[PDB]
Amino acid sequence: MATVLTKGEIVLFALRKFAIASNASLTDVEPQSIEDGVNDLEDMMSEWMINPGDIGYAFATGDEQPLPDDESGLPRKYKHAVGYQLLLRMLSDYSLEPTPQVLSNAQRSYDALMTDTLVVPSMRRRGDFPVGQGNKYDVFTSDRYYPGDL
Amino acid sequence: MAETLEKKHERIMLRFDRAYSPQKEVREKCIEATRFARVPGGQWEGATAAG
Repeated sequence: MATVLTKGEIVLFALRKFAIASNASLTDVEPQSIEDGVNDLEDMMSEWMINPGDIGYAFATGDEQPLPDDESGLPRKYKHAVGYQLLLRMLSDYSLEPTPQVLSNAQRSYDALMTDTLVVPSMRRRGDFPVGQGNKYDVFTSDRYYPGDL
Repeated sequence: MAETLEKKHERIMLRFDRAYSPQKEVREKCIEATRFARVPGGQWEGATAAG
């Protein structure tokens, strides 16, 4: 994609959005808070394979370790949602509580992500339900009664 | 111009088309009605395969 999201960029976004490590609040950044953040992101993405479903995350192949310089594989349309969810999960490390505006932003981004993965399964006919004489089950098609399976 | 000479045949063919053209939409209704009443699946003809 456009510039390719790395796993370190997402955790830096989350750290910046609450004024923990950025150049436009005071100063500073730590190296352990990065490994902790990246591991938290990996575990979150593992969990998301259940409720929100797969979104294309690129996991580490074999054991090794994630490393912040690895390519995430996510489209750029998801970074705000992922970053806000990660910030919500990792706020309590520093003993902080989110403000209402942060919660509102997180909910809006999550809703945008949810809208892009809908299915609406569209239930089918049963299998003992007849198909009428009107569509000529003898000659044109075969098998009067719907299959309703496959 | 007749018998083997087919100059009669073009006149016959022209007469056929002249007779066919006016009574063209009238007979369609007759055929559709007979087929609508008698053919087993004929009441849905036009849709048949729709989904």
